[PDB]
Amino acid sequence: RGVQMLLTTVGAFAAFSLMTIAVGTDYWLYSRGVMTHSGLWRTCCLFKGLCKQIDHFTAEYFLRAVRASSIFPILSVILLFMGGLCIAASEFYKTRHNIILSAGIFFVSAGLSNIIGIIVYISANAYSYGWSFYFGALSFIIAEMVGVLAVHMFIDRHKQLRATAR
Amino acid sequence: RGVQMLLTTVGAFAAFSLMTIAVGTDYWLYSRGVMTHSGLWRTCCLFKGLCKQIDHFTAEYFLRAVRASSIFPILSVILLFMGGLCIAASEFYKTRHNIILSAGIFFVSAGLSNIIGIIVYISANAYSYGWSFYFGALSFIIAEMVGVLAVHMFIDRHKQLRATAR
Amino acid sequence: EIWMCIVFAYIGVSVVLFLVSRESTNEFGIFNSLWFSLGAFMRDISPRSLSGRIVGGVWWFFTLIIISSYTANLAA
Amino acid sequence: IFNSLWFSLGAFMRDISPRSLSGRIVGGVWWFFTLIIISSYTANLAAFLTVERMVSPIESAEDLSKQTEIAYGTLDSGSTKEFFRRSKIAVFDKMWTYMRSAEPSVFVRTTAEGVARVRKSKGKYAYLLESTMNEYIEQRKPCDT
Amino acid sequence: FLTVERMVSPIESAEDLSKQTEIAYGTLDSGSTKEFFRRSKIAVFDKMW
Amino acid sequence: GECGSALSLSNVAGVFYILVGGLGLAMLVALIEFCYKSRAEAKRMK
Amino acid sequence: GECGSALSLSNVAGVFYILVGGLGLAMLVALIEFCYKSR
Repeated sequence: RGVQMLLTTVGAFAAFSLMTIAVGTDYWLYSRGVMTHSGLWRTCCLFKGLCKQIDHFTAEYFLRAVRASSIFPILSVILLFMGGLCIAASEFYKTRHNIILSAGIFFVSAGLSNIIGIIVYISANAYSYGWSFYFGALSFIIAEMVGVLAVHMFIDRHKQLRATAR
Repeated sequence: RGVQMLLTTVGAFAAFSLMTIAVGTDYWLYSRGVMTHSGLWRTCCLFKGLCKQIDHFTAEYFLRAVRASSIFPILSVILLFMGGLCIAASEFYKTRHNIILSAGIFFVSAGLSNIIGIIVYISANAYSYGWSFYFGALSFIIAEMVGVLAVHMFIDRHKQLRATAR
Repeated sequence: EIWMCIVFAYIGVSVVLFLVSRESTNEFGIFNSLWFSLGAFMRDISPRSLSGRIVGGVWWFFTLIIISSYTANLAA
Repeated sequence: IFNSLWFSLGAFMRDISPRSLSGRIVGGVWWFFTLIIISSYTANLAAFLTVERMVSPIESAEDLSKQTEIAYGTLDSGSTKEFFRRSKIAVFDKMWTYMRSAEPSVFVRTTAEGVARVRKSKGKYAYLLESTMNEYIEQRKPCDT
Repeated sequence: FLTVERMVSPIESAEDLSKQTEIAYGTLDSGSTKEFFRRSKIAVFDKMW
Repeated sequence: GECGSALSLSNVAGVFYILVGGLGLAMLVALIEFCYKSRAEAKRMK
Repeated sequence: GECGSALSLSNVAGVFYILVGGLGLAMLVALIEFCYKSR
């Protein structure tokens, strides 16, 4: 019952905040050219201790531009925002079947945007990874599970409706 | 009905005689060392026009000895002899179920001996093949079909017996 | 010649199937058994009696080794 | 047990087990494992097609000293025989001790006799001779030495 | 990777050393080996020197 | 100086052989237990 | 003179991408005809 609500919210804030932190820093930690880290915006050394704008970008244009500005993961951010926002909207104002399914769709597909974006990043990057990067992938996963509980609660509501229909 | 008898006999004499002729000559036709033929016993040239004992045979001993004297195909000969002999025996003296099944088994397995023997030959032979060789393989095949009609007639007899049992 | 081999394997298999058949099972007809032989030669359920079972696994095994072989030969 | 074993063999080779989904993991992890295998031996073969080119098993005097399948000897009345007769190296002493009492005699009266023994002994004879002659013979028919 | 790796293995030679530049090779200074190479007239050994 | 792609049918064809002997024996045991045990029981009834 | 094994994730990973967009759209059309036509 309410377990759907609990797992729903903790998935929302969990994967959402984890995605934000993933946008923050700790995306690629390795030797620079001398070691530093970077979060797809600017790299920061250990001279050492300073930072600099590092994302200095039909193959170079299209792919490099795609990886530039972190388009897909920001799309995951916005879509997650619609996720939690539309679920907190689904709290009251019942609308038995429409809103829950909608936010579920845009939420799972949001996860797809996250993973696809990760693919774009690791792809264009061509030595160690950043930890908050792993936080981002794990965020996509936990998001997926949250979607599982979402659709599961939705078809539960369907079971209640069609059940009481007789 | 009698089609089983017809196909049975024509398979018997057909594959049997074809196997004998296969034992005769025309098993390997190719250039000698100068072109000649051979039938696993003696080769005969086109000097030219004469013949000579050509089958001059744990690898050399076992394999070469196995290929020597054409052991398996003679086994196919004897087993086929038991095939036709036991079917002509199955003509009268009914014995509804035993003899037909027996001769069928030794007949199909006889075909297996034929093909296996062919494997032994082509194997040990390590340019063209003899025609009566192809007659031997085809004989093994037609034999197999004859076995199909055999077992089919046998289970037909079973259908008659168990059918009339009620 | 190896083609001739596979052919003879096929026929022997099929017939042996019908002999296992000896109130009937799924391989009750030669056609279905041959079909099984084909579908095994290429990359669905023989099993009932467990009699025919062993012979079928023999088949899949055999042809499997084969196709493996001719494929390696190919890539070579 | 019989049906399960049939699922085992048929599983290994290239129908539907699943029920318990506690048995799923078993089934899948099988398919996984056997799959890794079949891949492995498969490409292993394809290599055996490509590679597996033959190499001689033994190329040394120490290999000769440690075996009795391949006989070996020297020219009679020559410096090689004095070398072995006077050698104090364990391998060469042991080889001389074998060769001097090997039956039939492994020594030859002529280099031609030693070559003929190499050529005719099916690889069961190796000849010990001066390098200059060996490399000369190496350029001689039937190029089998 | 499998056969690519497995068919590999190289036997070289002094001539192999002479025909490559990835693996450096040398001799003792002030010695008879250096005099050998310095005075060698064999093309491979001259080229190596 | 005077010295200066195929297919091996045999190899596993042997395993064809053995496989087939396995077949024939398999069916032998098959119909010998079928006939023997089965009919032995059948007449063993009456 | 002064001159003398891996895996390409990218290549078909693109086809992962496209495959997945195919998935999402597939289900979109799915529940839009289910909802729309059905209800």
